[PDB]
Amino acid sequence: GLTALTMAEYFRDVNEQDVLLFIDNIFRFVQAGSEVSALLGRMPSAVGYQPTLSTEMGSLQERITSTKEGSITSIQAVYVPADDLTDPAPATTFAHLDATTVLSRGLAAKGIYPAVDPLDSTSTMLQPRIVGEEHYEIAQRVKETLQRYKELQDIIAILGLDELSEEDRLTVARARKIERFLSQPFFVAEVFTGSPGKYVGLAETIRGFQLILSGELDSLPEQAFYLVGNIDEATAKAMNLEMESKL
Amino acid sequence: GLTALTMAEYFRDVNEQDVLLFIDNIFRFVQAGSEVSALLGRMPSAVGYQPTLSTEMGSLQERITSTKEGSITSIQAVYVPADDLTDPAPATTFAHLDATTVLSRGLAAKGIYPAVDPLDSTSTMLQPRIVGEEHYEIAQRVKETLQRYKELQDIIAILGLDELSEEDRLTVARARKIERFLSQPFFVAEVFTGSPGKYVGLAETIRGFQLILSGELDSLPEQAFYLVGNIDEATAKAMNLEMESKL
Amino acid sequence: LNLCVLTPNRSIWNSEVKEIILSTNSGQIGVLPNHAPTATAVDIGILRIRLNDQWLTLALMGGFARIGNNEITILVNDAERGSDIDPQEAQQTLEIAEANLRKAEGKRQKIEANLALRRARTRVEASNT
Amino acid sequence: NLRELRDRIGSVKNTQKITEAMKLVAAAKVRRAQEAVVNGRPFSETLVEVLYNMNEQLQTEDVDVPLTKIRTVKKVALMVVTGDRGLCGGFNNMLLKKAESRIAELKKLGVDYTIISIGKKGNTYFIRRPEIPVDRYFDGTNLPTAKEAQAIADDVFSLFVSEEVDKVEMLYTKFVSLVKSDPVIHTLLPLSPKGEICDINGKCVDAAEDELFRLTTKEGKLTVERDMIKTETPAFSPILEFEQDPAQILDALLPLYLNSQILRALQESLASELAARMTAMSNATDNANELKKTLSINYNRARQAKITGEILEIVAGANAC
Amino acid sequence: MEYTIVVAETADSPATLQYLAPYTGAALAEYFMYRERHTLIIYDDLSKQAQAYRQMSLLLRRPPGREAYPGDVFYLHSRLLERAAKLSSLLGEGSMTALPIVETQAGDVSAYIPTNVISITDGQIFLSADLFNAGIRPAINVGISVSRVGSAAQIKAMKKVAGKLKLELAQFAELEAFAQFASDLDKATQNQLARGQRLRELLKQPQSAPLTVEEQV
Amino acid sequence: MEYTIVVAETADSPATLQYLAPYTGAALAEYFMYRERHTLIIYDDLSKQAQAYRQMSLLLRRPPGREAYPGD
Amino acid sequence: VSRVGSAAQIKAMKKVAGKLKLELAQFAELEAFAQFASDLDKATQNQLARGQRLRELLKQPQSAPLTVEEQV
Repeated sequence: GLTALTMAEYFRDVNEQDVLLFIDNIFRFVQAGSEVSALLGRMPSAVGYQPTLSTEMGSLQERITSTKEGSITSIQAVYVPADDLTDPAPATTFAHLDATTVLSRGLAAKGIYPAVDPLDSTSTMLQPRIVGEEHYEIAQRVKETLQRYKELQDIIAILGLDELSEEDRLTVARARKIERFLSQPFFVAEVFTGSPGKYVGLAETIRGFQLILSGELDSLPEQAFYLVGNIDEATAKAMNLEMESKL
Repeated sequence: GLTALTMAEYFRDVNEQDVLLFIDNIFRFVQAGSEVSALLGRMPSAVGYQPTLSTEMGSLQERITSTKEGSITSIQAVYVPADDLTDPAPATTFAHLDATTVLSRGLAAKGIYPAVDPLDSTSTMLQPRIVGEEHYEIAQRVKETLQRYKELQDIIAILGLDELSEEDRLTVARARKIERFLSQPFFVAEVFTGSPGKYVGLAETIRGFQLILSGELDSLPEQAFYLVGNIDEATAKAMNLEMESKL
Repeated sequence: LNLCVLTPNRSIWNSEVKEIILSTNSGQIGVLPNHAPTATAVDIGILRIRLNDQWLTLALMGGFARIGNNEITILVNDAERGSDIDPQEAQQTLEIAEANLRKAEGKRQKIEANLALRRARTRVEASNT
Repeated sequence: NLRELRDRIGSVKNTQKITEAMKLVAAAKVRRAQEAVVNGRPFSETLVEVLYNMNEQLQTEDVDVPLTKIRTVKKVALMVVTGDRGLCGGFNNMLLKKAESRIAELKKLGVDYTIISIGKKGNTYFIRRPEIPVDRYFDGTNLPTAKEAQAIADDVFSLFVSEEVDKVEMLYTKFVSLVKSDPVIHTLLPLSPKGEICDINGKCVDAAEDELFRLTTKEGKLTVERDMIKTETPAFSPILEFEQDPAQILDALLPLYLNSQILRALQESLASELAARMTAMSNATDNANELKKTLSINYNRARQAKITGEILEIVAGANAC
Repeated sequence: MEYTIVVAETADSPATLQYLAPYTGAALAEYFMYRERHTLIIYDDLSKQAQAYRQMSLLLRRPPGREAYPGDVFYLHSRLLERAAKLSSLLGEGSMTALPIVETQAGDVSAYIPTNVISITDGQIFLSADLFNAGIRPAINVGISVSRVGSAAQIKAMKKVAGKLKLELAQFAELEAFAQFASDLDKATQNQLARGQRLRELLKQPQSAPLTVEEQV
Repeated sequence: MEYTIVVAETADSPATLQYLAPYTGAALAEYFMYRERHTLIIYDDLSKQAQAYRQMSLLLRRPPGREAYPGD
Repeated sequence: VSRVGSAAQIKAMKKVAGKLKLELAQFAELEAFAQFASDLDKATQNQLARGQRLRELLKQPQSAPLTVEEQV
């Protein structure tokens, strides 16, 4: 990792370019010297942890800095250890990363690929100051519905979708939908997926989520929202599945 | 606590007095001795305790004693460590303890000074052998009044007390009065309030709990029974309020 | 007189009044201060209250009334406030009812539609009133 | 992992709060329903007074009312007042299984089982028992009004006004307890010549002194007493005169009385659904706090387990540093 | 106390004194026991003793096991508990009726102390803490309780007096399993339910009231 | 920042500096507060310092306590 | 939860704030009623509305601080 950092300084310090730094496996990068501390006889820290691994990842992240010379944009990636968030790796990593993404093994359990941890991936640049109160307001409504959806989903699995009120069930529709329309295809994914990937531009899905929380394609299905590119393409998939339901 | 016990062990023998022993917090003391095991390099026990934290806890606990000259009577404070009844720390404390007692948030909310937990104390010395079936029977009926009252408090909140039993209307008004007469002028309250602090006799409580538990004093308002530990004081202020409405 | 109008779900016009009048089987009678002890059924047709200032319709779709000693016990089967019904709305429902009366054949359905039209002309009537 | 255990513990807590909420909520629903069924006691009361009045004055061997015309045993219809929201206890399924027993009863008498239906769950149970004559399915009538009563009343009156349905019967769990309600079929059609309505079991419920659900707490559990106060059994006056007819007024009051019993029956089924839902949610809250204690027990057990793993990590250091 | 011997270790003992006074009681038991008498031991409690031996080998830094007990505590318990027998008539038929208190830490049956404690004990007598909260000391949760010899020493008096009671308690639990449904308990349901509710009243005693085996049967 | 001074530990801080810089800010508060002034401090998460002192005592080869934080 | 309390509050604040506490805990228990609050009583749905507006009276973004008086 330090060797990567040295090349990073050669391109972002020395060649001073807006650097692109894919970096993984950072949890294995922990795990090695984590394993080696007892091999060093450095004392047992936490569940696999080396002791000053805090400072080690601190030098990692602090070395991963956009200098005034170049912008060291840095794709870092650690295995969230067995989806334990308090596990000392991601625990240490939480202050380290600027924009961070847990994925959701619930959304991977929902089958999404991208399975974004919908409540649980945040950014420094997530702000109405930064993203715009268009974007921040939209996500405010969006995550609001998503969170109360996860909330009321407990009373769902206890109490049935019959127990739902009006706006709750509309939100539930919005939940399964905006889940599905939040899932996009990668052209990378096309062997494990088999779908054509759409490099989905941002304001397209800003429009789509504005429409989804607007309940425009509430007519459409979440099947018709499942792993698609545009809200227009979503309405198109609705047209396709509707004519298939004719067949 | 050892310094406390020796300074008290003077007056438990030298004064031979009824040694009151307020000690807060005992769980903090446990954590301190746990830290002493840590700084000892002692292999200390389960969830954070010293190994002989049981032994030291006994050693502290044992000296609280009714000796033949003076009686070291202790009230101490267990911080509920993560509210774990499975905490061996809370286990050790409760083993040393004699009377588990909560103090009521909800009756300071109901305004009662002293805000003693009407349901959430416990008295190990409350055998009718030990406590006296006068006290034990009387307080068992008192607990039943409290139990039914708070237990169908929500039922009457749905229903009206009219829809409740007249028994319950006797019970709910009776126990509202029981909580009201349970609100007692504390001696230390005389500073902050100005009411003279009634050091309530045990038999006064016995007769008062009798009277309200009888419903012999059912003409007394809980308004009149409030802030009045003493039984004759409650009937007397019922007369005082009857005259003040009469004057 | 003490009108105790009473639907089979609500005591409708429990106001005592100056005057009421009723669709008799003679066609209409009127109540009368200290009227007879008498009783009367009313068809699907608007009862009326000419109470102290106002003469207006009580749209009942059936019922009876124990006219005691200036003591009306007027229990209807279904007594709307004919003031409350929108004239266009109940006239439209009356139109649909006359049309479905032209539609429904068969003795149960024909009588259901004709009595529906009866209560519907009653509905439109105090709705016209 | 420990946090998932703590998580589902909190989930159980959320559902437990919700469970107590559902029990008390449908208790409030049933409380307004108790208010509701009592809110018509004057109507049926003075009705039954006039009923025994003109039944005394009726006194005839020749006059008739069309509902009072018991017709030929060709087709009995089955009236099913029901509940609406699912899992409201199983008053839905108990009354529907008793309704299936009634389908068997009218298949045993050969009386061509027409089925009047109320309630959207009753509508769905009729819609899922497709081998019957569904007569006129009435919707889930949330706090049913005299309007829907008038409508399905008119359905009853039209069809049983024909011999087409002769001698129909009305299934409803009368709200006896907040816990017990097996279904009871009161004899709906042909209308009662005594006025005292019968069961389809055959039991002539009294014209004068009859049961009606009210609710009262004998001890801390609020309870349900199907109390019976008898109405005024005076006739109309000797000074009172029949201004139109004896016979036609009998024929008219039959629609009124049929409507009164029908509205009361729909109120009975709705209150039964409210109560059984409430009881199920209450028992669920009990089971909930139980499972909560079991879960938190294993949670603190796992807390000890995490502490033990920490102790293990401590122990390797004892040989290490 | 004429017929007894009070084995007294204060709570603030040496943890070894706690960790060995079991053996002291074992010896004093063996005296009257190898004096062929009936004898009876009452340990209260090995759980605190388990804490003690945990603390003892812990002070040794001998690496303890599951739930921080060292392992041989059960073996210590096997040092303890394996003494008790109605011995051979060849030995002299001396009875040593040991029965220990066993502290229910939060009702956790998988406390390693309790986990071992069952494994030695031929009988397991689990108390009723809810009925202790019902004050109903003598409070015994009789279903979770167990004993291998249920009637081999219960008299023909006792067995033919209380086998019906045993099944009466079992069926009392059965008609006590889920009596919150039927809403008019029939004399089958209610008479067994109040017969067994009467049994729930019936086993209850004021404490220290050893009733006669006569009065028992 | 007129009213605020700033002190900071790096993520790449030597954890001695982390391990005491809290007390350093506390003494800064002392130089304000023994001067009778109202003064406020904002201690960014001492859990980081807890991992630090964990790294310290483990670096000290010292006795580790409850979840590897030192008892000290 | 906090320890100091009204010694740290303005009496200006405290007069409103006690009612804020009472209504806040009231809505807090009544947070269960929400999905079934169609069948809510007049004071029940009304206290729900009061605690609802009070709940609205909470939120503030990143750097949406207010003075004492505006909050008053």
